[PDB]
Amino acid sequence: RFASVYAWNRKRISNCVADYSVLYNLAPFFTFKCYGVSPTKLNDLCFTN
Amino acid sequence: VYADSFVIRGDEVRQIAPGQTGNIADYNYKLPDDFTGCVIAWNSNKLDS
Repeated sequence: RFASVYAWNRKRISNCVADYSVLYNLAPFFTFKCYGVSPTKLNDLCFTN
Repeated sequence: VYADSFVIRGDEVRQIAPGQTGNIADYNYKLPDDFTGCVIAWNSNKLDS
């Protein structure tokens, strides 16, 4: 289940290492773009939160 | 000018463009960042499928 847009939820992710390879594998990705980063270089970056 | 012929899925048309990566974009065909020109894609559901 996903919450409605007017009641959009939010989950906190911290103190863990995330792999985007298990994400890109999804076939029906149609609209995907990034502003401050590039998807090809998201596997070698660190984030405070 | 050189011509390369192949048939791909509909979901993989976005990865053909240079600069993008993927399962087909990295293991089957890749284009240089300085690619000159354009590709042409048309449906072959009538013929290939």
